[PDB]
Amino acid sequence: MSYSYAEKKRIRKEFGVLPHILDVPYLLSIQTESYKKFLTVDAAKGRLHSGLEIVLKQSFPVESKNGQYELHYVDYQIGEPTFDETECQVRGATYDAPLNVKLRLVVYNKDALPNEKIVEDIREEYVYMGDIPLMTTNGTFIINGTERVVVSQLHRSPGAFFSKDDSEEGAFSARIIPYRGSWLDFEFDSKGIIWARIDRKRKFCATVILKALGRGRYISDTLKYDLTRNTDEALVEIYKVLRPGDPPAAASVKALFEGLFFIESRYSLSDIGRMKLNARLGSDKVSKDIYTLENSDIVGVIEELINIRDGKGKVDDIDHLGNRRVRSVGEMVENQFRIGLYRVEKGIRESMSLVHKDKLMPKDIVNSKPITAAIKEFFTSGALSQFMDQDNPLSEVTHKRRISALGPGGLSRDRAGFEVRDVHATHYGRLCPIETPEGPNIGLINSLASYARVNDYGFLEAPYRKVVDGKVTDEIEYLSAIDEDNYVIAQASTKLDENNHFVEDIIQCRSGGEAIFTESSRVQYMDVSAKQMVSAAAALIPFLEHDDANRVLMGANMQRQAVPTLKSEKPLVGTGMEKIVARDSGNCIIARNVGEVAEVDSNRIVIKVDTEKSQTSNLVDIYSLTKFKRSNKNTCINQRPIVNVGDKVEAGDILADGFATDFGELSLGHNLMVAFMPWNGYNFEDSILLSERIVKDDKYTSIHIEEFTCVARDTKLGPEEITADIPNVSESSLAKLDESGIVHIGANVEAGDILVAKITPKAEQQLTPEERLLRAIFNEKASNVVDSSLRMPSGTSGTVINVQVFENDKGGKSKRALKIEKELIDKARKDFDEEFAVIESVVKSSIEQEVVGEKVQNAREYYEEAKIAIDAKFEAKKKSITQSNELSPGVLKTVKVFVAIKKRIQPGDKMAGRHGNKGVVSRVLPVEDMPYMEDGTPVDVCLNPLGIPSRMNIGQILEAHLGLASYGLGKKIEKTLEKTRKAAELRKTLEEVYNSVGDKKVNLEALNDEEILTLCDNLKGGVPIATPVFDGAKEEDIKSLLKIGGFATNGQMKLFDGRTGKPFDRHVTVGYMYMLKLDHLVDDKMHARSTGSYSLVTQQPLGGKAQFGGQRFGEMEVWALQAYGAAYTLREMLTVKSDDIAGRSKMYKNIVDGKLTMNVDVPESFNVLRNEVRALGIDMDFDYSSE
Amino acid sequence: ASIIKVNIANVLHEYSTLEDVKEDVVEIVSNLKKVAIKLDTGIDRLDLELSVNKSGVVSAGDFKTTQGVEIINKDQPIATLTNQRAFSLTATVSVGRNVGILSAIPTELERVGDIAVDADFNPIKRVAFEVFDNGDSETLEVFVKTNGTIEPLAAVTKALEY
Amino acid sequence: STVGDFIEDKNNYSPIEAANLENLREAIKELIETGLTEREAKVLMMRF
Amino acid sequence: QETTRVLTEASINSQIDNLRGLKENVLIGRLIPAGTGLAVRKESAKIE
Amino acid sequence: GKRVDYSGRSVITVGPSLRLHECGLPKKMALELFKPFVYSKLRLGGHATTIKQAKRMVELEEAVVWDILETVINEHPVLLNRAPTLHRLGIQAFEPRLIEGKAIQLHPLVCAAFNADFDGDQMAVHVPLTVESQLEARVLMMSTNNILSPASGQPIITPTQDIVLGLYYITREKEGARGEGKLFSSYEDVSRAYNSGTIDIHAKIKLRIDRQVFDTKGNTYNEKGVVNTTVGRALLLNILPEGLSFSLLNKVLVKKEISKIINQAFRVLGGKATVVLADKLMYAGFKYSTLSGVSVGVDDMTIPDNKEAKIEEAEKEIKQITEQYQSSLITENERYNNIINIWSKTSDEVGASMMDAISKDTVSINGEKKEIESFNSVYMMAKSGARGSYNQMRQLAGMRGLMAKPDGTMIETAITANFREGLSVLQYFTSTHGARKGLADTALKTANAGYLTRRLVDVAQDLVVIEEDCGTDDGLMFSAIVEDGE
Amino acid sequence: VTVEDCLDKVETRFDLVVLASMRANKILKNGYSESMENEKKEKATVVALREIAESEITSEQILRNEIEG
DNA sequence: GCCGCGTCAGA
Ligand SMILES: Nc1nc2c(ncn2[C@@H]2O[C@H](COP(=O)(O)OP(=O)(O)O)[C@@H](OP(=O)(O)OP(=O)(O)O)[C@H]2O)c(=O)[nH]1
Ligand SMILES: [Mg+2]
Repeated sequence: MSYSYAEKKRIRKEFGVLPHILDVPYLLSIQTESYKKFLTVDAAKGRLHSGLEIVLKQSFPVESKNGQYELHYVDYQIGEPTFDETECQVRGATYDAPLNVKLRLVVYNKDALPNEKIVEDIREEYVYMGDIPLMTTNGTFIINGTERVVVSQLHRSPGAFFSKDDSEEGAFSARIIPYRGSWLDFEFDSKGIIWARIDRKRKFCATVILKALGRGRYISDTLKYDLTRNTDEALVEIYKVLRPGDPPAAASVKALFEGLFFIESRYSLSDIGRMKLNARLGSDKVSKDIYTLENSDIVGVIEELINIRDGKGKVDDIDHLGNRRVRSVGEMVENQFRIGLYRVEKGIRESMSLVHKDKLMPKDIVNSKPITAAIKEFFTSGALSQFMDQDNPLSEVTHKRRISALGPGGLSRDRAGFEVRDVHATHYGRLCPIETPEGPNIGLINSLASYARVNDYGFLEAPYRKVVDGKVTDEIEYLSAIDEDNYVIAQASTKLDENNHFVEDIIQCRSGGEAIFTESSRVQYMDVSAKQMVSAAAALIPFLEHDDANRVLMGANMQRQAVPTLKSEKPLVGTGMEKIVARDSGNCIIARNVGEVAEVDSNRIVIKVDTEKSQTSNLVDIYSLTKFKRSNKNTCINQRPIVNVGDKVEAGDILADGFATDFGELSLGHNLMVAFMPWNGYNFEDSILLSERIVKDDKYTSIHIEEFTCVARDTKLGPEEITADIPNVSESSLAKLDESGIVHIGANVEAGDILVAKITPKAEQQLTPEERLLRAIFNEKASNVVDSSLRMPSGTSGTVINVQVFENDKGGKSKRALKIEKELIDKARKDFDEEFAVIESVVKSSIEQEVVGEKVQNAREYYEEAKIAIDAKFEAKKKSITQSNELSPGVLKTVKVFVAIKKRIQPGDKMAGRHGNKGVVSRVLPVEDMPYMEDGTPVDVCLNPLGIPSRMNIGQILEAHLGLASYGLGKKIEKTLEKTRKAAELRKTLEEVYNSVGDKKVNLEALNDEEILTLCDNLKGGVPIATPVFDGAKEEDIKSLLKIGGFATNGQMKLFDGRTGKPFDRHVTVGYMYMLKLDHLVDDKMHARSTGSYSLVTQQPLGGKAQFGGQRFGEMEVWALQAYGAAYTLREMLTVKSDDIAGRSKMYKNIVDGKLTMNVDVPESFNVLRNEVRALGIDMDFDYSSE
Repeated sequence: ASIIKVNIANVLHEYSTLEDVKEDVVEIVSNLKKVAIKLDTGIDRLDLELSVNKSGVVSAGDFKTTQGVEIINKDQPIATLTNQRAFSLTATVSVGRNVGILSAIPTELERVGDIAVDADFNPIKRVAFEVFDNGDSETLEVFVKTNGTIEPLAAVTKALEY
Repeated sequence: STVGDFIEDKNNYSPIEAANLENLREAIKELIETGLTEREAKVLMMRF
Repeated sequence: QETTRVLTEASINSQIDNLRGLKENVLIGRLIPAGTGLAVRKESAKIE
Repeated sequence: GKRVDYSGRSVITVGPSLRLHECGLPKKMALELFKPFVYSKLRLGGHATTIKQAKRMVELEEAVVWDILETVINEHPVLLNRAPTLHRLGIQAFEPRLIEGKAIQLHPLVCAAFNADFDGDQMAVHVPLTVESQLEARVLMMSTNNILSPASGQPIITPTQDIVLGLYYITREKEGARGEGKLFSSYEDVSRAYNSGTIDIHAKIKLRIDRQVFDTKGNTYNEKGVVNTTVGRALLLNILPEGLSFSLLNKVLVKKEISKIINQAFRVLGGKATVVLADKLMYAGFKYSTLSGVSVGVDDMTIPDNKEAKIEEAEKEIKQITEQYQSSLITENERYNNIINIWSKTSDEVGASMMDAISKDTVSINGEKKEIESFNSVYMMAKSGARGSYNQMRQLAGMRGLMAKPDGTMIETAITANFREGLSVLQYFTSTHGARKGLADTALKTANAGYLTRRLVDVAQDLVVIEEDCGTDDGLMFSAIVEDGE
Repeated sequence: VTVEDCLDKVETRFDLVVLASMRANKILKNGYSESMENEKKEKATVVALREIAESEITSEQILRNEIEG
């Protein structure tokens, strides 16, 4: 029942009785969808006008100053990007698209009101506007050769919000929020007086605003309190409040008051605030299209506030999802573009002031400098923008879906506590509550749920199924958060009689958004899926319901930190969410059209597509694999093809898995037999014990790639040389170094070995007389140059997979450098030309097959089109400035070195289970020592039972029993296939193994005998089982599976100690306990330091291990030392150890000498503090007191 | 005795891709490690040369039948070739025992192409023993699972001698 | 972390740099005494 | 805390302060008047 | 801040074989920390005549260097510290022994004072250069020196988790066992019998014990006679030092009992005897626990048989209250309070029922069937007190029941679901708010405690003892602080 | 060490530490480190504690030693 | 003599 090539190769058992009403929506849709609306217009969507085009149209007309010049926008043209994303990243250039717009200017006599501009400037031209960054189909941005992801931002929606502080009774408040600009506020008072403020200022009556414009007793109390006599007086008072100590002006105040709230550019609602305000007052008379504030709107807001004080109405909830909206990265890009456009418009108005030309074209006035800088500044320095995590494919999906309220317009980390961190009732359908940072940012990540979707207004919506006449309809609809509160929704778990009618009279459902017991008749909707509430990352964990929420959150955060192994192993127990996660992430290749593989090699895939069952196409497509691609986490990424020659394939099938993917399924862990008994105190707490077979079998070995860059710069004294000709260096050390001075590719480098050699000149050596005598005795000259070669840090071992060199610009290349560059270009073009010919040769063979079928004009230009791309590829390599980059002026040359070193799990490493149980390996034991079953198979890992009782992670025990059942099922299949390997009996054995339990009915009959033999070989290690997160198989089904395996109906089994061979009293549960390794190696954490460089300002040691590191001494540690009374330890550590320059040298000499002496005259930091005080008028000095 | 060193005809490092080969160089090394070898008592160390021009799938049996060298895993395939090509490599075989991961010498490499390969010397996959009493005497039953490189009775005698 | 903390003093000899100079200076004086009775040592000190 | 206000009050008063404390000694890198430090002083007084 | 050189940060390992005063240090870290001392020793040895020559030899990691490092660090103390130094006990001094690997190893008993666990926690090591500092740290900063908490007399070196569980399992007795009623003259004879394995550890035997005992007045008297004891208690007899009565060992040996025994040994025997006894107990517990091979299984937890009937009765009561409210006879607030009380009572009854079945096992022994204490692993762990608590057992085999909202008012609907049977999506969502609120509270509270401790240190920082007697006769009146109920 | 044996002769645990430090400094300045005995025996600071435990040195005698130096 | 508005300063 696999129905797919990936499914056909291995068949995974499935569980649960819930039908799949709707398939999961695309995970990356939210990131991809926002960019398209900004850069594209769809008639069906109704997005006729692109946002960028609308922004250009709004500010295009200027009419500077009666110059007979008119600026009109005609059209926008987008230039093709110079380099593809793969080429841009290798070069380090940022993927970008040129933006061009058409401006028409009309000129004429420019007389006083006659024929000013109707007879001139009939000529118009396209003017370059700037460079716009482009988004890949994966929705990621490459900047400076670095991939980046912009997190979505959640911000309070523009509108009118009424809230009352409880400090005083009747203290209601009215707030109006604009999309941009200042927002006015109204505050009630204990006396019942009304006050109006703008953002911040002196308190004043709200009546002043009405005076400027032109059962209620509140107006009477407020009117008498204010002494304002006329609107002019009120306007002068408002101007004085806005600026203090500034004289009022007759026309100055009028322009300022209208400008603050009556300027369209200055103040706009964005069409969201106006829509909310009209709905809140329910008035259609005010124009919805105009986003500017109106006198009627302000009077209505004041009326609503008075009505709330009367007691008719309800206060709004800020925490409510409907009030909060999510802002896409493209909207931020649009805002930056608008700011740049405003600056450009101001420049154009100023630019017209100087004219020195005849029939001047409208190209000189346009300036593109302002727009490019703002967008680049936002992308490079954007707080929301950050490097995407490369640890695993799941991590990349988690980061893109993440929405952060933090950033501009966002609450500060310490500002908001105990309010936004909680989960609202509306959060169930929009944001998964089990996933959040355990750090202070906890409760702000608000990771988006898998089924969560974004409406055009930016409000998240959740799919639901309507119910008619007590009968559930199959129609699926999306409900807004505000709409959802009124309706009552029943959970999908509720059973049906097959007529879509609820059997139970009383069911648990949310009518007010809070779970309650209600009759089936009142229910109006049903949940589309059980896992809809949980996030996509949460669904991966099996037996989620059995696990505690805190432990589940800890496990979910830990799984994303998992590090990929050399061989991917599919988990025996899986929710089945892994296959969707792998397909959605672009780490695997999917065939565009149905075709039969023509040639397969581990560098590219060639496929031929049949036109009869497919739309018209070239008939040949080529897919290029990526081998050992470097990652931000320094994790090797490579793609291996699962396709075979002459293998039928269909669109959407995975030709080959790429990163952390096995057979189209994401695997971050290896299955190991696990026992649950305390051993010798090796795991007293969270410690984990490893048999060592995994270390020997390379079960947990990972490959890390390290890039080292050496650059050459021109100093004032001289230009530094990377040539490997350094005095005082032996030939054997330089023997690995090539004649060019760059280490040979593929050559193992010991720690501290020279990767590149550089010499920098020195002057005014001023050698001391003893040094002079030494030079005279040996006739030794003093070098005027010093060597600063690049060497790998100690404790690091690797081989050089790739070497990159960039030459100088504007300088003719040397024969070795110039010849090397030409040779590299020819090899890339020559390999491409032969490779391009190979594709051309395959097309020619296909034509020969179709020679009877007419190819004379059918593919005449097909070869020509391929030739143009090859020429462009040759041009692109020579299209560079000659250094492959600008290089930054003052940089002579740069070199890039890539080293890949394998890593194997060792003691002190950290392993975290999917259930959230985590441990650090304490020791490695011999295979004989590890406990074994009566069969004698060893137990790879032993776990502590006490920890499971303390934390309710009951899911892990159930998974271990399920894993044991899967292990038992595999052994029976191995016994059946060990002898008499015939398809007919194997089919019966497979029917018993899969159809014995469950209603899945895999229908293995469809698979041919040849497929059956491969499937049996694949299942030898284990039989895959898929469990729904809330639809997991019950204990009875697992017990039946254990019986089929022939194991007793319990997890525990008899075991014998290896050392004495005597069985332990009491049986011990054995489970697969699938495990993953977190990215926390102990190799980089050792941080051993004895003597290190000191901070220049404080003469104190550097920290963090960046250079020599060292451990800072805490103030609390000083308190503990004072409690101990060890003054000698405290005094010595503070002076000689840290800032005593005289003491440190003396201490080092004494330690080398071995003689005992102590000098602690003073600490340098105290002297620096006295100097800082001395600069101020206050004077601090040491003194002697005889009094 | 297991292979400790393998040199490819055209490779500079383990992380490289040969033309028209589905398997990766690291994947080829992994296939090589699982290979089981039986050696003569006095051989101690020997070098094996494999050269094939087959357009099909390369195999351990493809290894040249030199004297002394014995390959138990004929079925295991070293690599698969998509298109016809010339493939050759040299693997060094020496007698060894597992002294633990910490106490392991990396092994010197003289040729630039030489690649270090870890080897599992021990051949006994599983050992099981049981005791039956006949009355005034007992009979010891031991179940031994091996790659088949060494006959079980000889291995039992060697263990008792040690 | 901030850029100012990263900057380190490069104009001042490190203690290991200070220690090696002391051993070399002490060794030379012993050598001069071990050699000429007094005239050669005096001449070497005066000229250098 | 409140360093600026305390410094401003002290400067006008021209206060003369004996360290008389464990914290004052630590800033000057001097032995605190407690634990081993008091014992060393008492032993020194006996030696005199 | 005073960042200091000669300091190292590394991961911490269980290091059980290590002694109470001994710790495990990676060789590379030790070489870097003692590199100047190694250079001095090499110059003294004459292996290197110059500092540069010594550095070059050290760079190549010559074999002779390791032996010199071992001699230099043979009697040299080191200081281990943690990022949160809440109390002086957190910083302690241990003698380093060179070990392979980059993972630091520390004694398990010292971990409780450190308040750290092997979950990836990292520690920092500092080395004292001065002769006075190194001697002073050994005299007062040594782990052996600190046994009782500074705040309280209770010892901080007591076993915390598994070591207590193994002792509790061995101490337990069985009414019927092989070798029951056997008489053993000495501990060695009982140990030989256990090695044969014919007898049962839980079996009851009579042992004749003669040894000295120390009185409160300090008078020492000889204790002799025949006392019935469990096989495990007889095995534990060898570890106990002379001058300690066999009565303390002759009990269930629960974790509270072990701490009392340690305190009694320290008060009369002295600190050194107490440390030796603690190390012997730690060795015995690890060996016995592995032999017990206690395991945790889904079947071990048992759901109550009458739980369904209690749930139905509670639902019927809730329905009656709803019927009363619909008529308008009862106010909404009173109905809500009554429903909450009924749910709480039903949940408490369900929890009480679950404890009896798991704790009590009935077996058909010869002559009839009688109830005996259960040997279930979960009950032993909860009864032992090494890990877990009654509330966790109630939730796993009981029901979640009332769930507090962010306001903390109990939701009227309650969860009858349990972790073993799993929970509905709506019930899990209701439970999610409480866990999130607790996690948010834990992180925020950390800063307040530190700020309060800093203010207290500032107020009492200068206080110290300078004179033996003030000579004042004025003091305070002390009487029992009765709360009126106890 | 446990310092418990040293405490019987010395009182307060601070005077003992100071006396041990002075004795160790005197022994180091005595030229005891010929380098033929340091390897076979423990460091001098432990040696001073051992002498205090024997009680042969005498705390009062140690104070008299300071005047000699 | 006081209500009620305010600065600062730490979290
Ligand atoms: N396992 C263990 N041993 C302890 C314990 N307490 C003391 N010892 C051992 O007793 C010896 C006492 O050392 P000292 O410091 O000279 O005597 P002290 O304890 O009375 O001060 C130590 O010998 P050493 O010089 O450290 O080495 P060794 O002689 O034990 O080999 C130490 O190993 C303990 O709790 N557990
Ligand atoms: Mg922790």
